[PDB]
Amino acid sequence: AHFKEYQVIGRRLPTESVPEPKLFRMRIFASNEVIAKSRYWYFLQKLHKVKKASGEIVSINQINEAHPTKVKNFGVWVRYDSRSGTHNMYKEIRDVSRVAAVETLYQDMAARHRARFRSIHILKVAEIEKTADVKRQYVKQFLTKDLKFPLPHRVQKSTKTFSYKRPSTFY
Amino acid sequence: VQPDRRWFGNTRVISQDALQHFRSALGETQKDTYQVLLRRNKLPMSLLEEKDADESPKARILDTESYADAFGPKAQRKRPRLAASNLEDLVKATNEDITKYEEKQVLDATLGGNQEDKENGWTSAAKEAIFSKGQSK
Amino acid sequence: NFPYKAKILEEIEAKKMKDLEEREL
Amino acid sequence: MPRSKRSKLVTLAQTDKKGRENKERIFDEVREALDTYRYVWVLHLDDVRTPVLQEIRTSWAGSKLIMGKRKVLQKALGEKREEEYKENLYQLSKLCSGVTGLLFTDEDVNTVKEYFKSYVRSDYSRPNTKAPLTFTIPEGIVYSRGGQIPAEEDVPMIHSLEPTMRNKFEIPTKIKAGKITIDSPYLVCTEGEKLDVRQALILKQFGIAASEFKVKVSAYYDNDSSTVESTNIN
Amino acid sequence: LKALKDEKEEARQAKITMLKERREKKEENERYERLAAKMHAKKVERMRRREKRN
Amino acid sequence: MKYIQTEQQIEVPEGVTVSIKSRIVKVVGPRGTLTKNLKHIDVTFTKVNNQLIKVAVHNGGRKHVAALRTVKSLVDNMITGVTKGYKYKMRYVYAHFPINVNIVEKDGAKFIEVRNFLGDKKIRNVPVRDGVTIEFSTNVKDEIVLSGNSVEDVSQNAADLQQICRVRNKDIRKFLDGIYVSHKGFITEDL
Amino acid sequence: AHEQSKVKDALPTYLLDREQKFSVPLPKVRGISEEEMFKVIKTGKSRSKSWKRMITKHTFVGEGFTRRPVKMERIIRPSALRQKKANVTHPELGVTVFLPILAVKKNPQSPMYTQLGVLTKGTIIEVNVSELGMVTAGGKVVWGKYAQVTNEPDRDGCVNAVLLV
RNA sequence: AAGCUCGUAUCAGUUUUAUGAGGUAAAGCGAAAACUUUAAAUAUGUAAGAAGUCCUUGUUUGAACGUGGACAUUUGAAUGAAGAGCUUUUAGUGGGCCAUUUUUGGUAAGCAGAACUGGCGAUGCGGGAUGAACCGAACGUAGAGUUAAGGUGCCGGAAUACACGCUCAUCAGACACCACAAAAGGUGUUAGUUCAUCUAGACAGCCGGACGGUGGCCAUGGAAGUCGGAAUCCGCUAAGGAGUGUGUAACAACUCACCGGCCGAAUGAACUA
RNA sequence: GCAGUCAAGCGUUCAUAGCGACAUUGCUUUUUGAUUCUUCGAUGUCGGCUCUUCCUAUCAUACCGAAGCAGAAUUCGGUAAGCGUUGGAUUGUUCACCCACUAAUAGGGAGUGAGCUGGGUUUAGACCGUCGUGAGACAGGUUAGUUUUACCCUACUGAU
Repeated sequence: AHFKEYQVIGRRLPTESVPEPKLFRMRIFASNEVIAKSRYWYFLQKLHKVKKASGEIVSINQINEAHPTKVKNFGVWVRYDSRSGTHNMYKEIRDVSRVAAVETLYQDMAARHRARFRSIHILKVAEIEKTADVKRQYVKQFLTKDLKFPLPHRVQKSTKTFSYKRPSTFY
Repeated sequence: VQPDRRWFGNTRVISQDALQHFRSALGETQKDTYQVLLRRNKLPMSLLEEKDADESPKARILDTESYADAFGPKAQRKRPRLAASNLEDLVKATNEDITKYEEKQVLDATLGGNQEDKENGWTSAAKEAIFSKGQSK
Repeated sequence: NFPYKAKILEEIEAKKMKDLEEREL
Repeated sequence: MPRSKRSKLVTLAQTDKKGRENKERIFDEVREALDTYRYVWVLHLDDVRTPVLQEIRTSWAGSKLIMGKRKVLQKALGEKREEEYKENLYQLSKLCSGVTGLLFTDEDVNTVKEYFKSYVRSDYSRPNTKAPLTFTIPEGIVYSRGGQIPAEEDVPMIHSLEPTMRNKFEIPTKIKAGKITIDSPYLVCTEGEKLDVRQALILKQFGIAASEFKVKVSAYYDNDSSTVESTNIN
Repeated sequence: LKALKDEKEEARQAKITMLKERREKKEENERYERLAAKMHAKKVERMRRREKRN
Repeated sequence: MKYIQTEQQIEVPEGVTVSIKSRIVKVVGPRGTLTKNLKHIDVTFTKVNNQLIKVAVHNGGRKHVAALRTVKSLVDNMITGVTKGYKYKMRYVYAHFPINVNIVEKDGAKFIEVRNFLGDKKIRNVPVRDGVTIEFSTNVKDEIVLSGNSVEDVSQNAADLQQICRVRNKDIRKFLDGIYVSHKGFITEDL
Repeated sequence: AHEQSKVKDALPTYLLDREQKFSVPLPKVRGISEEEMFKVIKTGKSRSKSWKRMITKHTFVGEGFTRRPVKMERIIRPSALRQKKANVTHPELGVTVFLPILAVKKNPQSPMYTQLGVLTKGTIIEVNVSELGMVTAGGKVVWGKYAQVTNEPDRDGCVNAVLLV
């Protein structure tokens, strides 16, 4: 599904003589608000000893893209705990928004690495501003000046089940 | 199996001087055509072996010069072992080896016929099966 | 292989610059 | 390449590749010696017997000779006008192109320019250069010298080295009993003719090196004069 | 990195000296004291003079 | 890794012309004419100007890209096929039986004939392929000379002639005899 | 081995330049049922009387055995499954010596099979140790030790046994 | 099944609350992990009021028993519910399979013993091509509408839908799978991860160099780096082994190793999927 | 097999806490081709005539590859099941062996207990041995000893 990005803040519950703990905040990519809070307490157990019943959400908010038209160049840290112990992975996606990029990555990870949605930590998604900081080859491919390329073998989707023309790619 | 101090025991222990008493005793076992053994008296019989052998069997020649050093492409071997002594000695010692060879050509020719039938190109009949019996499983 | 990588090291420092000072005084 | 790649022939030798530090050894030693001596010569010497360089390094043990890579010594001396260890120096670092061939000395200028103008030795034909000798190999049996002798002196060439002549030297041969037989007088070159790589090696195989070698040098630096002097000798 | 990496490692590695040698002292400092519990204390402190000798 | 577009460059000398409809190439120049079909390969050609031709593969992978490089080599061989030509020199070593070798014209088919191979009675014939010439080397003994415009119509016709005199069921170290490729060359000589 | 070359007890003189808790190593062997290890041998012309049993496993017998009358016999220890010499190893010193078997003291998985001499895995046997030459304090050399077997000598023909030290 | 003996506010394959115990180790931190308090869930017991309590102050100051009096329903957590016992009588049926959960003991490998709960039997129905145990599913008779599980090329009802990636198989796969052959092999591909190298110009190829002591010692018909035996070093060096191979009867010659030129810009190695 | 050894890896982090691929040592009769004649309990029935078909894990024939492969002959290997693959002697037994022919005498499967049988289902008869007081049973051994379809459906071959 088409995700969303979520600022999620939790503060685990003030007790007597401990008012006001320190308002922990994460950036969560998820579909809806329910999965995000479910995803939220999950990280909070791995980081340290807080648990879901012990605390509460302060607030949750959706992060829109600041420039949803500008094509950006994204650097992504992913580590994941397979098949033996974990390891990082850095892949670069030329894309439009933050939430656009993660979508193809989950398409990518489920393509090659049989990676579940649970299997994956998104550590950090960074925009590369400056060209010639983009390191992968195939992202550097589309950056040369005055890019032109053909489409070869243009199929045409037929509507009805018959045609009379021996149709040809067009061209 | 329980643990125990025995099994880690010493069981069938000899006494010392009785060995020489028994190494003596293999000489005087005079047989009887009127007597038969019944019980054996289990003894460490291999310790009571070793009569005075006087031949000392051969040294293991593989120890010095193994195979690859002895012959082949590698063959680190140039002069013979033991490379016998003198020429007139060598003339001598082969001359009976001449004779002793043809003596068995004279002698075994008495034993054959076993070559003539090959040139005659005929073989003998089979063994009859009744000579086998028995000799059966 | 990550471009914005050297920034992260000082962010490890500035949290630990406090943590040496905060646990004592 | 994920697969289908070319693999490398692993080997077992002693000497490993030297690497960057040997280039750093040279890069210091020259600049150490630049202010040491006075007179610097920039020798263009291409193909040498390694024992001849042994003789030239013992031609005097007083001064130091430096050989190594060109682009080292460019970086050692200095390429731009600004980047230079000493001054006016990118004039003559600009002047070294071939297999160089650097020399420090503190001797006499006339003596140095006398010395190599005097010195000349024999060498192989060394291809893409013409070598004035022409060889029709005689039409019968080859010989290990290759007919530059009374043929009664020489052994025939080795039957083991036949197919190199048959394949790589391209020359037609055969062996009747193992003395290598050819049939016709076969020329390999003509005189005053630029030699080919297949043409040269046959003379190098026969050991017939009747081509002269001498070093050339063009330029010359002086420290205390801070000048670049050039003189093409050959 | 590598400079920052090793001091993150050596403080771990210096503790392997300091913390284990704190124990292996106190592990033996209870050893003879456990041995002192049964046998008479004039004999044990006598034996403490034996151990300090070598 | 999904290369978007690659190219090679075919360098064309002066005396030759090429004529390329869909994937069919005619090569015309001094020594003759050459043609080749390429409908199986899916490339794209473009003349820039009269001496250079870029070829192209758009949006391909390795197996598709590796097909592109070898197209360049084939056309070059056709270009040299009309300029400099190809020459294979072969020699036929016999030990004891003098191998008779002739050309016969069996119903216009031009057969190279080998008689008395190794004391045989079977007489072998190789059909000369089209557009390759065969001559018997004068003034240098025991050599045969094959020449034509194509690479492959020479080399296969060269190789078939030395596969036909194979020695069967013998030790090959003692028996040497056969016809062998001696030398690969050009019909020019000098350039 | 190339790169190691890239970098760079105490027998006496006559002996160099020459070559080479009380628990047993095996408690708790698996049990063996009495319905197996006995192929019930039916007898009679109509083979319908059976009453006879054949021990299917390897066996130390004794020495003066001499098979008993057939109408008297009930249990069968056939000739092929009669092992007299074991292949005996030593834990220390790394030697395996082919030794003859003296007696069978403790077999688990019955008290019977001790009397029957049934060589399963885990049985404690008595071995002639004449060749090793153990010497007691007293100098009265020992030619008998308990060795427990190791292998399952059904599943291979040889008996392999560890000297209890 | 027959009944009057209840149509009371009494109960419940349930939690909460307190009290328990296995502290499993995770706080943690103390006095020099060695605390002794304490922090969770994993399944489990016990208890949660009307005969309920106090007071009166006797019996045999306490306690164990008592006389008597006072304290009503916000009457003593949640949630669901008129079906709890009686007296009578009395049909069938008492040996069996499968799965999960712990737990103990196991070995070629299957397991074996317990405890617990499901399913099956006696039970159709939709699906899994077909099936005692798989997935779904509350069996009167019909109509309409919506779904489950599973599907939607054609048998076959339903998108030859859309979207991104991956894969070519000389018996691919469409699944029993998180198991068995199974640990690996492969110049098949795809994506990584870490190490190195590089305009003081790598990588690949041509070109040239690749040497003096020195034919290093014994060794032997001859062994010059290259049948072997052991040593294995200095000089000179840009770099060159007391030698990678090929080769000779020995030499030669070639090779590589390592340099150097030429070329011009990326590349190697080892892993993981 | 059993007991080690080595160690590329593995191990919660990891060498040293353990596993551990690949290698490798323990004797398993003598170092001098002399023997070595060693047969040690198959409790379960098949063998065999006639005839078909399949498998390839190939003996021959076809093609090749490799070898001190000179030839000649042979070994090892790859493709390959197209077609080949016997005659006998021997029951004091053959869970086989020998001797001969031949290109070669390859190995199996679905077997052929209603196609026929020989041994063995195997009943009463009898003898010997073993055991039992006996009737009898058997560690055995020996001999004699009746099941008898087809015309039906189908398949199959021929026929209208």
